[PDB]
Amino acid sequence: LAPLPPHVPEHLVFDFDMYNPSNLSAGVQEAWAVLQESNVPDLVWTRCNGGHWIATRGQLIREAYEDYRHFSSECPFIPREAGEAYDFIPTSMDPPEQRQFRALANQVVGMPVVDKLENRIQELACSLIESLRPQGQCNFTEDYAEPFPIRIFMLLAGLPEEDIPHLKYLTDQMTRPDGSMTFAEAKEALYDYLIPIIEQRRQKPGTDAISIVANGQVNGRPITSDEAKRMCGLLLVGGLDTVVNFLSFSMEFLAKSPEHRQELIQRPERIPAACEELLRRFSLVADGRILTSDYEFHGVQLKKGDQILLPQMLSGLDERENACPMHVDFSRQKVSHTTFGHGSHLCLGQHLARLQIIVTLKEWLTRIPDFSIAPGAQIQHKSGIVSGVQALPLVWDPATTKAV
Ligand code: HEM
Ligand SMILES: CC1(C)[C@@H]2CC[C@@]1(C)C(=O)C2
Ligand SMILES: [K+]
Repeated sequence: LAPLPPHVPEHLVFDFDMYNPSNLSAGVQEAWAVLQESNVPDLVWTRCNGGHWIATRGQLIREAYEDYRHFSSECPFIPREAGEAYDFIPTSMDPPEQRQFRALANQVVGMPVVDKLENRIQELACSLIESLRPQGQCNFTEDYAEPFPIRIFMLLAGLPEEDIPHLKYLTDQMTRPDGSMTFAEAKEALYDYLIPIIEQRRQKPGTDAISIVANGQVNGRPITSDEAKRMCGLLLVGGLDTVVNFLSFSMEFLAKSPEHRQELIQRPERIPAACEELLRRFSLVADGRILTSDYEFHGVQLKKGDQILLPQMLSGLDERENACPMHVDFSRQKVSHTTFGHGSHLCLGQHLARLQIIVTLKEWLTRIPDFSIAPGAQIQHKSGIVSGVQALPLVWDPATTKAV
């Protein structure tokens, strides 16, 4: 625990550890939701991970993400060393500078590319699931959650699948470090991988996402090799460690709730709405901002240089935003959340993510309508910048399945 700074009043201290929260065994979202109990202020200080603020309510989280003048993305990760090393584009930039880079990232992960890839995405989901179907069991994280998103990303980026274990290792060190590598070491190893590839593809442009970024333009001028590398690194992290984790939360929930499976089997047209409500309930990202200047925010004195975690996960779990927030209701009238962020940094990969999620729900429930958590299994979550599921053993009776 880091010594309490003199400017932080003792009454605002709640020593929450974002990388190993105390209530983790209850589930990761539940573990974070302790910050939303009635006795906890809207804005707390934790002495964990070097000391930082945490906004605990949707109203404050949204407000801070909108106000880039006071809350800068220049240093968006905790601990400070990670945030300081963090230089991915566009995320480490504030408007006005940030904006031009979004358009280029959209050329590779935006709606047009999602439309291009939809066939291969559907094909891979169907292929993976049909292969598992007659087995009556799987290790979901290894057998589907990882390969389905990752193999599609590797295809899009024109990278060999043999590189997956290395890259997945590095990306996991930036979000849920095991202690072997600092964020800076993992980032530099990712850049080390990308540097020769970016040079190659600037010399001989191709069709893949790295080529497109590396040869792209931003507001009418050429992207630099450095800028390309900083954007490609971010795309790799997004491709390898977002949907991969979310799919497991969703499938764990469905495995534990026959009534929700029944709902989507009976009325498959509800799947997009289900996706949205699952994105709220099993929201999984938490990054933040740095104070650009001394600022009074909701009665609290923040100091220039203070880090503030603004957990995207927390907005939709806020009872003030959503009644009975821990309850999954596919018919929820107003699904309020910031799962894909808020303000000028709104997720660029969300259209890809939604497609991958919706394709998975549709194709899984078609073939394996009934399934459960393996007898006696206790599902363990993990927490970090992006939270996840350590393992998800599923079982089903093959006699309840259908080959398409
Ligand atoms: C369930 C899946 C996903 C979730 C929950 C998610 C969440 C987020 C969040 C919360 C942010 C804002 C971060 C901030 O403001 O500091 C963000 C930004 C971003 N995401 Fe996603 N993401 C997902 C999938 C993806 C995928 C698959 C990609 C593909 C590479 C991607 C690419 C990006 C990029 C490039 C940004 C930066 C936009 C900017 O800074 O202007 N995301 N994402
Ligand atoms: C917080 C994020 C999900 C967003 C895309 C990948 C991620 C880890 C980032 O560094 C920005
Ligand atoms: K930085």
